[PDB]
Formats: sequence, C-alpha cells, structure tokens
Amino acid sequence: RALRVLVDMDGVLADFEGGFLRKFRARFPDQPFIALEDRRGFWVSEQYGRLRPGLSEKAISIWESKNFFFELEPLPGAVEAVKEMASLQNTDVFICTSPIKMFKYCPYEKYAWVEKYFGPDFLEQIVLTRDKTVVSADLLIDDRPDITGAEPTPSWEHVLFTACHNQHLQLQPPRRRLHSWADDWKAILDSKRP
Amino acid sequence: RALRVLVDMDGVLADFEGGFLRKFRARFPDQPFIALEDRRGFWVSEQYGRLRPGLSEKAISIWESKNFFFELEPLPGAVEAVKEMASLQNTDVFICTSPIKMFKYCPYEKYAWVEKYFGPDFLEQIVLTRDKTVVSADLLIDDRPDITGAEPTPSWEHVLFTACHNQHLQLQPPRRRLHSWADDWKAILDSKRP
Ligand SMILES: [Mg+2]
Ligand SMILES: [Mg+2]
Repeated sequence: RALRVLVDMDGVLADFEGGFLRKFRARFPDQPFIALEDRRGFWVSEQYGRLRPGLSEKAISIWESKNFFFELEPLPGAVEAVKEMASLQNTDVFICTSPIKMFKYCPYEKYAWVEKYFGPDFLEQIVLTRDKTVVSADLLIDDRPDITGAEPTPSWEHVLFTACHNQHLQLQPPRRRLHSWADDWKAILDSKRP
Repeated sequence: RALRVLVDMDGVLADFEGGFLRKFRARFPDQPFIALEDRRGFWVSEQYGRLRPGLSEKAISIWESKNFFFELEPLPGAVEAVKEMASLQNTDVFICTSPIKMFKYCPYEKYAWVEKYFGPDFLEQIVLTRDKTVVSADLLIDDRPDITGAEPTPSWEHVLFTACHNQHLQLQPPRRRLHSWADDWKAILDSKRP
C-alpha cells in the first residue's frame, strides 16, 4: 500500500565526484586529472587508469582514505527533497547504497553521514548492499546506468539520476531520468501510485 | 530461477547469546545474570532490565563495546553449512543482518567477521538493514520470532532458527523451524525449489 522508493547515496545524495576530484588534486598536485565535464563511464578509477599508468591506484587511494565518505558534501536540494519525500503520506523511503570493497571506514562513515544530515531516526531507513536487485520497491533513483545482480527482474523501476558520467547517455526508450533534485521528483513518484 | 536464501547473522551464524553472557559476567562479576536456559523473549536487555534496575544499561554496554561483534564465536556447523549452501547449484545465499543502533563498531566488525570466516569474496553477499521485509528472497532463516517492517507481505518464507530465547515457543501451524545447523537445512531449501 505505501509506495516504496529506494534512493542511492553516492552521486545522488552525496557529491562523490566533486569530493574525489578536490582531494585527488590536493594529494597528487603533479598528476593529470579528469575535469567533471570530461568524465565518461561509471568507474572513476577506470578512466584515470587510461589517462596514465598508476593513476587508477592513486584514485582508489582517495576513497579508501579515512574521512573521505564522511566529508562528502550533499548535492544541492538532496537533503531537503528526501526529507520531504519521507514525510509524504503513503510513502516509505530507504537509502540503498553499496559500500566500496575496503570496509574499514566506508560503512561507518555512511551511517555517520546519514545521522548528520537526516538525524538518528533516519538510520532505520538505511540498506547497505552490493546487490540492489534483491531489495524490493517501486522505484530506485540511482546514477549508475546498469544495475544488475541476483534478481533478473527487479521489482523497482530504475530512474537514472543525472551525473557528469552519464549525462550524454541515450537510454532505451522505456527508461526515465531525474535530472537533479530541482527536477520534478514528485511527478515521478505519483506516476507509480495506485 | 536460482533459489535465494537469506541467512541471519546474530544467533544463527554468530553466538551472540553466549558471547554476551561471558563478557557481561567478566565485566560485572557482582551482578546477577540470566543463564541461557532461563532466557525468555527476544530482547536481552529487556529481560535484564526486569531482573534489577540499571541492568538493562549495563547489558547494552557489552554489545556496544569495541570487539564485541568481531570476537563472537561461530555457532557449531554454521560456517560449514553456509559455505556448502552457497556452493549449491541454482542457489544464491545472502547474509541479511541488522546492526545495533550505536554504529561505531558494529557494521565494520560484522564485515570483518564475515571476511574472517567466509573470505573476501563473500563480502559481496552481505545485506545490512534494520528492515528485512524489504529484502526479497525465497527463505529467511532467522532466530527472531516476529519479523516485520515496511512490506506487509514479504516474499520469503521465515524459518525460525532455534535459540535459547525461542526454544519453547509454539508457532502458528504454517510456520517451520530449523533446529540447528545439524538439522536438515537442505530439505528445507529443496521444498521451495521448482
Ligand atoms: Mg551512485
Ligand atoms: Mg538474530
């Protein structure tokens, strides 16, 4: 009966791409980098790996460092939109996020970041998982173009959240986008209601 | 097509009740305690709270301490059973576990514990969530008697794993139990296959 919406964290609530570039440039000032406008493909480390040998490992070292996830800044409008979305009648919102492989800091900092921007009671809405296809819901708003896993037919409709790395992608017709949190997310939710 | 099975962590893979009692007695040797045979009800802190004022907070302080989750011992047969279950054809296993409210150590230690007993590649099968009803699967093996959340009609069948706190419970007829990992878990899985 309640519409269930899963909202991604990196690239949707938290500005992973800008935080990464800033810290990469500060730590490795003598290395070439990729301006956000020139980002292509989901995996940051793969594109850095193509720009020069050893750069993929240096890029990885930035998000594996302590405080990287905790210090990410929210995207404009994200905190306000998700707070409003969660307060809507017949609407349950969960933050569904995938941790990186090195787990020393990332899970902990993601819970701390949600507590900081949404409060202690919102911690109950977090789902950490590498596989989002096994989480059931009506909608998944996520900036990754291809979301796959153990369930071949996920129950949610994936709405692609725009990001520097996917903004030029042409999607297969059925597929929809949410361009930013300033875009009309309520209309998307309502199109899925009974 | 593959059968999907969710396996709980505390009380099913990891011996939370015995680890808790041991550490509680070592830290608070002058306080009364609850022998496992006398445990009743899911929430440990509630029963300790009834045995003497201030004991609920002392009990909580044990599982909120660093290394409590990481040092839990596996239940007999659990690691071997889940490793065999995951290697079965047409069978996907996920560890679905709910962290406690204080998140400084628990999520991190649960990933570290899975890495220790199942290896780095199994970290991909972990789902951390307070709400297991939004995870879809064919079966959920979990020692908690009443598992509820945002989805009123979960897709999985909940098989109750026996624990000191639920061993005397009479379940409503349809409901099934797995008595220990020595019990016949393969027969349970097979009863759900096509
Ligand atoms: Mg993302
Ligand atoms: Mg349990």
